Amino acid sequence: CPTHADSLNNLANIKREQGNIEEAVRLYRKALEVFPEFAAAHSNLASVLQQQGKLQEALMHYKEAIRISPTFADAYSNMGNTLKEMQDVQGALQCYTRAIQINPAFADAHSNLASIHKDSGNIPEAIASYRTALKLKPDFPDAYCNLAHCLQIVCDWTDYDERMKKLVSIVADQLEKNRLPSVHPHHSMLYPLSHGFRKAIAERHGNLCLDKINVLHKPPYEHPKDLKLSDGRLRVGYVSSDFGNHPTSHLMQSIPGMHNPDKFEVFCYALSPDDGTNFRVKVMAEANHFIDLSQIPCNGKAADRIHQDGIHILVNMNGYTKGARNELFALRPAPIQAMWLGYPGTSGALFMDYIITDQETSPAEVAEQYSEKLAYMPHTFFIGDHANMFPHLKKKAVIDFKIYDNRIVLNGIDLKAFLDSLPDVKIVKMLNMPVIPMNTIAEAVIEMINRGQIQITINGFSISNGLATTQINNKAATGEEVPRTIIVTTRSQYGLPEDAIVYCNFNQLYKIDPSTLQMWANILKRVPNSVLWLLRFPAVGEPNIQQYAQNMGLPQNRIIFSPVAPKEEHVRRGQLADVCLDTPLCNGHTTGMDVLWAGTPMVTMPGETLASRVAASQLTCLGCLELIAKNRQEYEDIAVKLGTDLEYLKKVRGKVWKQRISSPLFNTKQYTMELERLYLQMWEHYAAGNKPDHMIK
Amino acid sequence: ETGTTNTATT
Ligand SMILES: COc1ccccc1[C@@H](NS(=O)(=O)c1cc2ccc(=O)[nH]c2cc1Cl)C(=O)N(CC(=O)O)Cc1cccs1
Repeated sequence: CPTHADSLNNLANIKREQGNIEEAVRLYRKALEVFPEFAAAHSNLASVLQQQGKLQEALMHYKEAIRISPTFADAYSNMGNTLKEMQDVQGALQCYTRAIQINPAFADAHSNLASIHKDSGNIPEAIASYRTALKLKPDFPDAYCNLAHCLQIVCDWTDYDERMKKLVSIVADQLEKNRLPSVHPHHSMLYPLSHGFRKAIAERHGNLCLDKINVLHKPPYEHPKDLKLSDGRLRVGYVSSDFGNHPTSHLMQSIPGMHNPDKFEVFCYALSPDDGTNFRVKVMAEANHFIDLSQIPCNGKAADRIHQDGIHILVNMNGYTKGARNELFALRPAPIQAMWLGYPGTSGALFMDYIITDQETSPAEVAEQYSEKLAYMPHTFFIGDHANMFPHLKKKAVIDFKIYDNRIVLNGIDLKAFLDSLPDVKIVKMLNMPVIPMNTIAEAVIEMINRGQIQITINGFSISNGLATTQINNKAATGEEVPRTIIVTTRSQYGLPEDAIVYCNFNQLYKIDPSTLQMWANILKRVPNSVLWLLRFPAVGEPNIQQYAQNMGLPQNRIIFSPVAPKEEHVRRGQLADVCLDTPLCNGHTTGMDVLWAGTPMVTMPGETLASRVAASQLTCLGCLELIAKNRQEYEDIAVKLGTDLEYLKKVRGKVWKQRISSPLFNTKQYTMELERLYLQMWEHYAAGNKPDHMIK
Repeated sequence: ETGTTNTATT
């Protein structure tokens, strides 16, 4: 009876909108009892089966639906979503393209197709397909919010205010109707949403994990209440899909091996397979135990292994980023679960007990922004492995080509030995900076850069062109190895002016907004002999930024763009800039560590979100309170002063140059000891039985 | 990983 099965199929659609997925599944199947050949019920059922993570069972029904109706457009589109979640992008494209073939005005299919182009880096095509979907279905929250992020990625500030209005309007309506918001938690930091809306957005994405774990019907775990089974050692589990060539490893790859084995037994749970890099190699060897959970796709079994290792503190290092398997935390295999480092924001979820932060990043007055309890680190929660990865940048030398410290720079492990082979090396006391005069040796190095040569030899020492590290040693270029040659870095390599202030920002473009660019324009107008240095990410955003800078009165030559470089070249070429202008909307957390390691001052204006306060937290730990702006006017004044008071710039540059070593910012050994003290506070608190409480102290 | 939209057929 297709008529009764139709009633059940419509009722299931209604229950499906209300979030009652279990009942929707029960109603779709009942419709399939009344009407076995119901192609619509097969497809709708497969959709909710996909929501519950039962992807293989969903595909089976999608194909059953398409066997019944070979021209079922909705089935191909929905099946495409299941294949994309399965990482089969070619299969998803073929499904999406087949659906749009059957129904040229299939708004959902165009939006889904646009998602592939977005994830592929084909932003212009994603924009085109999202606009097509909105042209066919102007009321399309998914297509609008993802289109809004595409425009954010390319810095297209076209009708920005109105676009923000509609975004906030869409989230408020979705939060009011208990629907999953179309704005991603990671992206919410970029839009003028209330802190309540941001946490609510997170809270509902954290609840999605339950839909995938409730069908597992697993009982709660029994957690250890003492350290007797682990010989008095606290068992700490680090879960991350980024144990490899990923920024997170570039920050904390030394921490596992630096844990005190007398008090701690470190477990590293990879959610990703081995990518063959030394980062992965290092963590697998220095951790007491390395568990590749990518081999255990089922969260139930994977959660069992975590609990069966006796973990006391489980650390979430992904949040809502790619590769995250938060379902493992929704099952609570560990008595204490904490967010740390990986994700700049609240989980908004129940299972996460703590979030590891600091007083500067997350002052107590904004406790309402987070679902977790605040667990303060002593200075800053952030950390980087720069001291271990890029030691050749601990010292530098320059070439007096006329004394600048960022026009022609020499770095190397054997730098002093090479300088000791030269008879005319001068020193400028600040650690003091050695200067090479414009002699025969100096002309030889300059000749290499202009001629584009890869490297030369002087007094037996190899002198490498900074632009050609990959051709010399690819391991050195990715930061896997330390470059064994003396590297030359010149402003001339990147078209930077030799006699002008260079304000830089190597952050991704989506972190810039119209207000931020306006600040930078005000700074450039006030410092005439200066230019802005930006990263081509994505390259199609370069023309967008220029046009707006052009509207604000800045010629196109005042904004210099460089391509994305290898890790080592990115961190090393930061030495060429005078100042770093941080992005207030969302701070460059890893980028700030790279810039600070190069001895480049960074100006920042901490906002209210966690992502907007990391830069201020790093400088507070570094000991440079004069680079933290309380409002936009102070942000510009601080930047203009560094570009026009060259004596003040020299003082502030030497301050960062010294304190990057003397302050705890890059001291991973100290950071690990402080993190261990914090871990024990959490366990001592758990030993008493107290519920997770704030560790602000 | 951009999200997608499922279609409910009526
Ligand atoms: C959140 O970051 C992610 C997230 C997932 C995957 C990878 C990255 C990211 N890793 S990173 O931070 O260690 C880095 C930054 C820069 C910046 C300027 C430059 O010239 N070279 C760089 C090289 C590096 Cl390895 C990355 O490789 N890229 C480059 C790419 O994907 O083509 C993206 C960027 C991150 C920050 C600024 S650009």
